[PDB]
Amino acid sequence: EVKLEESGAELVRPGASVTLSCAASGYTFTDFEIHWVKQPPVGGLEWIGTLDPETGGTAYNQNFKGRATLTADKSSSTAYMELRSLTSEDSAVYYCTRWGKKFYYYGTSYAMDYWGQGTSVTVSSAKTTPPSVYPLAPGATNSMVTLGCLVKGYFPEPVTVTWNSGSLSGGVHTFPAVLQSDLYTLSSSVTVPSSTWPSETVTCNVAHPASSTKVDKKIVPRD
Amino acid sequence: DIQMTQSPSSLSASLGGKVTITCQSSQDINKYIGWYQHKPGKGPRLLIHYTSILRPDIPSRFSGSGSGRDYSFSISNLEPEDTATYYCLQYDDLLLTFGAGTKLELKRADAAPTVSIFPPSSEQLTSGGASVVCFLNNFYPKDINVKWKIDGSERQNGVLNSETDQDSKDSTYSMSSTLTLTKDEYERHNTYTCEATHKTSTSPIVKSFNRA
Ligand SMILES: [Cl-]
Repeated sequence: EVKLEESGAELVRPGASVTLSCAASGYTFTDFEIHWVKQPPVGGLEWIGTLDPETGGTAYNQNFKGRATLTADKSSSTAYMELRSLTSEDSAVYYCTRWGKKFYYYGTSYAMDYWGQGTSVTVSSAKTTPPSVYPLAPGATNSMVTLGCLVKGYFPEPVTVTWNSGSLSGGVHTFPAVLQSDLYTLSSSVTVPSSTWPSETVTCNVAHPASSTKVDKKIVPRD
Repeated sequence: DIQMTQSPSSLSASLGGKVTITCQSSQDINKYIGWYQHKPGKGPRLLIHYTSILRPDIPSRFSGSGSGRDYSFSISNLEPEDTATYYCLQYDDLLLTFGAGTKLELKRADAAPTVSIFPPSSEQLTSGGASVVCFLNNFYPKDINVKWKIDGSERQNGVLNSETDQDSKDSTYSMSSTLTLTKDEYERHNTYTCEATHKTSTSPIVKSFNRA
């Protein structure tokens, strides 16, 4: 029931701006402040600011005054954060989260009890590029075998990887993407019983929403 | 503005064991501190508010204490699902502040990497490229070094390495390493070797294949 639903990933050119949205449902919108929080690539959570959607009242950490602007639309139950005139220092994941507005002697119970799923913002002049997806199949036999997918040459993050559409979830390692010369590469491994492959079907499912790309790649033994 | 000093920055402890993290505020925060958990690849979660008050869906292993400027957070009877980064937050002001975070890892027995090497697919080759991939999976401890050899000779350029966060079931780490060449250059050589040094073996752990 209580939900905070954020907008999708944004690619922004240096010097340009973008506006993020967070749609609340499952509670009375105007009884809670909306706080925003930054999660930089390396290093820890930073509090950006608070908005009281009933009145338009705001407050910001100093470092974000001049950079972020918080508003809301009560009709749609939706909070917004405009991030203006960006650099790579502003590349990060941004969350909305709620805070109980009403004063109590021992403070609120609703202290960032629910969070949005995060919106990833990448500030760069590189171009959106779809991944190529290549199967990883062995070139020696044991009771377990390890297969893979190489997801190479894409921009920007993120991509989604699953195996047999969700069914193979055990023994999966999906490795963090590495950036080289404006293109990301990632890999994912799955381990299954050697009795089960290649006698049965194992497929990696890769999505890159920025490029509208969905691929299924069947892992077949090596020629 | 209230500053928060969270210590330590990193903690390593054994299964079943106990850890404590501290936070110190630049002025009295009157017990308005909360503690949050950030597990890898997920969003933050509230554990405790007003110094010691637990959510009811959080294990009783988690607790908190303190007053004035000095606070602590503790986990008893550590489980591998506790692996995460932890943050304090002060909210005794209009402007809130997070501490810098504490990354918690668990100790366990030494485990050798299970190593798999994969040649370039026909799909990649036909487009002109050739990547060779090595997975070094479910090892402990985290420190490992990987080198690529082509017909015996070391190649450092064109190598992309990626490490997982600690696994939240078996407390191991995994690593992927990808050597990217051209088709042209791949087809000039025969032997491709993934060579790993790890404390579990005196000499390297290797996997190779021959193109023909
Ligand atoms: Cl902060």
